Amino acid sequence: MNTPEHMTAVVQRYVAALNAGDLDGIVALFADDATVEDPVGSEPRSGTAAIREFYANSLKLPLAVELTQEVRAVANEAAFAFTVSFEYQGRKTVVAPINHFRFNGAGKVVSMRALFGEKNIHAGA
Amino acid sequence: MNTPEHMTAVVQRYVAALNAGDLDGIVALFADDATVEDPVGSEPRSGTAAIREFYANSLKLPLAVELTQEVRAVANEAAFAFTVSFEYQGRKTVVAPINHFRFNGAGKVVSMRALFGEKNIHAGA
Ligand SMILES: C[C@]12CCC(=O)C=C1CC[C@@H]1[C@@H]2CC[C@]2(C)C(=O)CC[C@@H]12
Ligand SMILES: C[C@]12CCC(=O)C=C1CC[C@@H]1[C@@H]2CC[C@]2(C)C(=O)CC[C@@H]12
Repeated sequence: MNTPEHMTAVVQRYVAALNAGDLDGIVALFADDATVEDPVGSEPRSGTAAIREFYANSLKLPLAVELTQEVRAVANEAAFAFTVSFEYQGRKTVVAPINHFRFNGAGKVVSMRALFGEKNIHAGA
Repeated sequence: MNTPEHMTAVVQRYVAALNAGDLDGIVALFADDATVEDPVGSEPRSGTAAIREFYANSLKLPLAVELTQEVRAVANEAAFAFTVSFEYQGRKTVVAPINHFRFNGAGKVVSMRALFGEKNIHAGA
């Protein structure tokens, strides 16, 4: 059932739902036993309630999220480059990760990983 | 020993060595028991001689390779977006993958994976 069209649309749904603070929209993309590792290197969060809590915490500030290149999607995986921008105490920050999703054959995301380091966090003083 | 500076420089060495057709330059970046999976979804090539044969075959046409965004590097992994351009029988093709490297603590690449689908291969008739 899964295709590169479908996985690319899921990435686009995900970006829009982070913009909308549509915490439900995001969680419905995931399989019930999916993991989230964000950032790469940190402890994976596992299962629906943990994935929702991760995103709810991610969304306490309004996020402006945009894809900055075409999605790459093949087999049952997709990767994408994008930015997440926010303002706090009058400092604007732009974070530029590359994320990877793996899908199951039902078209749900079974794992996300978000790869970004300190040189990918762009902010003035 | 490994750092995000080092992994970012390794990505830059890799891109330059594909441009130069410096097949040796590329192979020296890899650990002796490293794997290459390009594209994602295909059979991994394993060990020095298999990795060299993969790249030697990749390099029969001159490649023009360029990073198109900053490298993302954290922990012991890096991912990067870039293009590989070539001409054959007067058709120019631009392929736009996202690649991922994992490193060992010696700073060598233990696995590459290259993620690109048919919608990431840009070519006229
Ligand atoms: C979770 C997240 C959005 C969803 C995504 O898919 C990948 C990222 C990584 C960047 C995170 C961001 C959440 C907001 C974060 C935590 C910040 O305030 C600084 C880093 C940025
Ligand atoms: C192996 C490679 C360069 C090294 C890299 O790191 C990732 C890629 C994927 C795109 C490959 C390219 C090799 C040349 C290829 C096979 C073509 O002629 C069309 C697709 C393109």
